[PDB]
Amino acid sequence: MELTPDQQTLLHFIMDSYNKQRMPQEITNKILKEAFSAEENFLILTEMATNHVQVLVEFTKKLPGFQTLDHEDQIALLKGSAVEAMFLRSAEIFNKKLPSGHSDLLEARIRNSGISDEYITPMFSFYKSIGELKMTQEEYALLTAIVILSPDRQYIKDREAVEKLQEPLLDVLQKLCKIHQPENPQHFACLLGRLTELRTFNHHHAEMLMSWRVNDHKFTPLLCEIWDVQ
Amino acid sequence: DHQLLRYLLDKD
Ligand SMILES: O=C(O)c1ccc(NC(=O)[C@H](C2CCCCC2)n2c(-c3ccc(-c4nccs4)cc3)nc3cc(F)c(F)cc32)cc1
Repeated sequence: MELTPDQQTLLHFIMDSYNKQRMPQEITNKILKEAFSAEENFLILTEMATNHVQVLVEFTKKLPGFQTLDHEDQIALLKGSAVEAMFLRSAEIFNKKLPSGHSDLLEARIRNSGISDEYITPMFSFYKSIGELKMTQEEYALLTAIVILSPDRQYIKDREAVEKLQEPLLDVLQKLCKIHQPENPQHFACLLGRLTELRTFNHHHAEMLMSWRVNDHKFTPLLCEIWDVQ
Repeated sequence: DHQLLRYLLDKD
């Protein structure tokens, strides 16, 4: 029912690692500062995502057992989770409490960023759905670790080796849900269900980027490796 | 090819 010493150690270690991320307030201030053109917004997106992927590699390498995995499987896990991890992190940032009216302004600024309307609604539907779950920092950090260590990813040669790394994290998350949300026993299943919605954004990320209302879609060599873009 | 990812994952 309660966490074991090994589990508390693992949880705290995932937490230290996750807290190395850029401050949510730092991100929201850049957006809420002034209304930018779609071109200035796309540039912010590419800068944010470049730093996100760099921080994600460092968090990923600290995941227990990750360094023991085959080098090609390591690349496949990272390439398959980078997009999902940024969307998951964007939902966390979105749902952080701000002074009255600022969350309405942040929503409107994102809606007017340059992204197509066809992608706006499923994006806000996912953020809204995440916010309803009232997730703690521990839950976001574990769910990010679980997303990275998904054996059910394409191009994985040794699925068993990855499943062995994902199981203890699934075990910790399941325990946290039974403790912080005892009135809702379906909470862990709800969280796991969100990961299927995450996968849809990954399937449409290239079209989302190319449909952005800018004259030129300029990327960095690192973003070309993580996104399916030229 | 994933030269940069390969680099970020192998260095210390
Ligand atoms: O952890 C970090 O360091 C770190 C930093 C920034 C962000 N994210 C961002 O900056 C971008 C902003 C949206 C407005 C225009 C500029 C980019 N962003 C997004 C968003 C939108 C589209 C995409 C993609 N479309 C295709 C491929 S990827 C990705 C994200 N959703 C957001 C929700 C928020 F509440 C928010 F404050 C910023 C948000 C996520 C994580």
